[PDB]
Amino acid sequence: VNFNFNGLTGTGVLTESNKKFLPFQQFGRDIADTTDAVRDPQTLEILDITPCSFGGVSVITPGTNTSNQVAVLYQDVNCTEVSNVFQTRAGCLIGAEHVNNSYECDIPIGAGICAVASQSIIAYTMSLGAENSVAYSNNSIAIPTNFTISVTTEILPVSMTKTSVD
Amino acid sequence: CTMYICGDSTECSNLLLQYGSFCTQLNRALTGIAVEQDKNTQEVFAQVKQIYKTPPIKDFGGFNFSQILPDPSKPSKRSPIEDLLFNKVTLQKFNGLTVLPPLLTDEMIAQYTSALLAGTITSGWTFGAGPALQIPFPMQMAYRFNGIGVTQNVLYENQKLIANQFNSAIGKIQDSLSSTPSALGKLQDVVNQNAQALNTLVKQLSSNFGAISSVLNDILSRLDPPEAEVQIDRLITGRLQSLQTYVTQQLIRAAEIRASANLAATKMSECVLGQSKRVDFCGKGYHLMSFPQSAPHGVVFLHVTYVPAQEKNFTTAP
Amino acid sequence: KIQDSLSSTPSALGKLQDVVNQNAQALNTLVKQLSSNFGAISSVLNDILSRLDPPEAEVQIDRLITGRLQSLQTYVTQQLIRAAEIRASANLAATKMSECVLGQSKRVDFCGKGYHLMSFPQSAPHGVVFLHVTYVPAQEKNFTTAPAICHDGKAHFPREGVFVSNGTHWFVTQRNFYEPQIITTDNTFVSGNCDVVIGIVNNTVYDPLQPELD
Ligand SMILES: *[C@@H]1O[C@H](CO)[C@@H](O[C@@H]2O[C@H](CO)[C@@H](O)[C@H](O)[C@H]2NC(C)=O)[C@H](O)[C@H]1NC(C)=O
Ligand SMILES: *[C@@H]1O[C@H](CO)[C@@H](O[C@@H]2O[C@H](CO)[C@@H](O)[C@H](O)[C@H]2NC(C)=O)[C@H](O)[C@H]1NC(C)=O
Ligand SMILES: *[C@@H]1O[C@H](CO)[C@@H](O)[C@H](O)[C@H]1NC(C)=O
Ligand SMILES: *[C@@H]1O[C@H](CO)[C@@H](O)[C@H](O)[C@H]1NC(C)=O
Ligand SMILES: *[C@@H]1O[C@H](CO)[C@@H](O)[C@H](O)[C@H]1NC(C)=O
Ligand SMILES: *[C@@H]1O[C@H](CO)[C@@H](O)[C@H](O)[C@H]1NC(C)=O
Ligand SMILES: *[C@@H]1O[C@H](CO)[C@@H](O)[C@H](O)[C@H]1NC(C)=O
Ligand SMILES: *[C@@H]1O[C@H](CO)[C@@H](O)[C@H](O)[C@H]1NC(C)=O
Repeated sequence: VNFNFNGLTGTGVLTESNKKFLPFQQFGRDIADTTDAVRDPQTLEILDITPCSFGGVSVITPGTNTSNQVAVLYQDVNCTEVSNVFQTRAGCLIGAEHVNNSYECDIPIGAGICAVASQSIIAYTMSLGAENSVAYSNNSIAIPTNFTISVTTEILPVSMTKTSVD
Repeated sequence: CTMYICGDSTECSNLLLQYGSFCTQLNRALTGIAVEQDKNTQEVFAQVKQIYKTPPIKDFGGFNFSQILPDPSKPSKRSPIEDLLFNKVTLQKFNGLTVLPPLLTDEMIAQYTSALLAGTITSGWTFGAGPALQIPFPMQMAYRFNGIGVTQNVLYENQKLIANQFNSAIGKIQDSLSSTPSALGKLQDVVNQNAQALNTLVKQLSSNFGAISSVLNDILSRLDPPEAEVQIDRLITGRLQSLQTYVTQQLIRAAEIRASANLAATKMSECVLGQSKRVDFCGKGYHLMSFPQSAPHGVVFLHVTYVPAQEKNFTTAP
Repeated sequence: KIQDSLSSTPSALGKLQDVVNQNAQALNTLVKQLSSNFGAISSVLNDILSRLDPPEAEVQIDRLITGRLQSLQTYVTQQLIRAAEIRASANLAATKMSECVLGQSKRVDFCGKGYHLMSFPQSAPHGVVFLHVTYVPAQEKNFTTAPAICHDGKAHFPREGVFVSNGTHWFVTQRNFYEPQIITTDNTFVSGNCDVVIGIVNNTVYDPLQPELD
């Protein structure tokens, strides 16, 4: 709601509170100099003001070279207010199906969840790698019997275009 | 940039729009920092292609790792030391500024440190170079002794003393971290600096910057547009300059954290994954082995080193 | 395989394409800022000079000056930070070139995954590509071990390698490649006795003098 309390105006959700205002104070502010609660007139009660939910909107897309299907992530609003909808600790992702089995992370979303496969966009908890255990004992050693020689490529930038502005 | 500088005002939004791309370049800078922070965590912790697991029987030749291995009885499978670190550093988003979660959660980071520690315990450095080859831990430590110019027979003849000294030093580590404050200052300072930067950025909203009033709605609601527009433009310019200062400071601080993260990843690779001959790179003394532990926004290395003790003078000849 | 890998896996050169893209994006926004008014009557400086008298054109020009100078300062600051990042990367590349191409590095994972053998430099636009040739151990075999061998009461330790058994016979082998050798006095050394080490098996150690004198 758009409120106006004795000249202090703003937008937010007004809710009941348990903050004991003293008889002479009319509104209270949090750290950082912003209003946390206010005392209503006519009825003398303490209302907490929490800004109504807002947040960035992110688009999950495989790419125009693969499919035109996209998923939408609402980062810090709940979506239980304004085709599958899955709530994650990073926000609620709509359009991606939640699959219980883990895979290697492809498109990072946040809070351990990443998200195209099997003709649709899926969302899942990222795997950290194959699970294995080493046969540890107090009298067993594994020694290789055959080298393989591998070549890896590591690419490092060294310079940038020497631009100049007059 | 739009909600922070101007907010819910279209009359104001139209003036913010005349500054071009400043808001898209500040969102670009902040997204760049946010992405590199996840790259930092991935490079420092995700150095193992597979998740290794320790055996259920802790027959490590007398070496006690119960203080660095995860505790299965705890709600988040943390080791005692890591639990102490999460309980020692202690850590606002209503004016259009939000904080995104990291890609790697604390549980997942702890699982990576558990994989690294189980790998180093059960296979030495072999899991870093290729496949994890099991080796008895006393034989592993005997080779690590051989790597610093002490013949492996010194460990085997003194195995009980070495195990007792290792266990005592590890036990001392928790008491030191729990009793000497400022020990975690390198992480408390970064958390404090980021909290202070956000608190200052929000506090700048109360400043006038020369305008008659800091709150846009009362000036817009009391002054006529042809004259209020100037006060709005002045406040927008001051607030935009404040945001630019915040972003620049964050870019420099991000570069500092990136350098530290690169150093941490190098230390993890050359101290935890292997054995370093680089003097004083992996703690004071001749390096034997290292143990990674996670911490809020950082990593703690337990460097186990060999230090010469009582010495005697002898006459020599080449 | 390297040629096919880089020719078939996109984003493989991402570390250089991202720097080129970041510089192009910064320069593109710097140019695009010329379309902004910053409150001036028009973004084209020449049209205001062609329509306004100096005493009033000066205020519009001063506003345009302030907006473009602060935009340029933002570009320069971001370029200084990006230059510091590229400089750090170039210093790392020079260190890698020296300690991987010019020598052989013993510091693990600094010159690729595996035990470093040698490296190859390759130039690339605004960057360098290193081909690291590394030794990677493969298929391992289990063996039973012991830290020392008791012979006639004396404790023998390997000078290099470890003692392994195939179940029935004990051999000495280097740790990084299975190559069983008979335990002798010339691959093993003596220190102490077996009654001190908690891990010991009783085997025989062959002294080449035994067959040379018989
Ligand atoms: C302000 O005036 C209103 C209306 O006169 C008061 O509301 C009344 O309060 C009495 C006492 O509690 C109740 O018995 C009535 O039923 C209330 N009427 C209504 C319509 O709510 C209100 O309490 C006054 N506030 C003050 C004096 O602080
Ligand atoms: C070590 O591995 C190499 C391959 O990595 C083996 O060479 C292969 O040998 C088989 C049978 O002799 C051939 O059919 C393959 O074509 C060979 N491949 C290559 C690339 O040469 C080699 O035999 C292995 N040695 C041991 C002792 O295991
Ligand atoms: C968001 O949704 C979840 C599940 O519906 C609920 O537990 C939580 O309280 C909600 N949070 C807010 C702020 O509405
Ligand atoms: C290791 O030490 C802890 C106490 O610090 C003890 O509870 C635990 O049983 C010990 N483990 C072994 C295997 O002795
Ligand atoms: C060694 O023995 C263990 C016994 O459980 C087995 O799991 C492991 O695969 C063996 N190693 C190899 C290289 O086969
Ligand atoms: C172990 O190796 C020796 C030497 O080749 C051989 O004589 C013996 O039969 C082998 N034993 C087993 C169980 O493989
Ligand atoms: C290896 O571990 C087993 C487990 O009980 C034990 O019985 C045996 O004595 C140990 N051997 C050595 C050499 O430590
Ligand atoms: C090795 O030999 C000694 C005497 O020669 C004996 O006392 C000892 O028990 C033997 N080792 C084992 C494991 O039985």
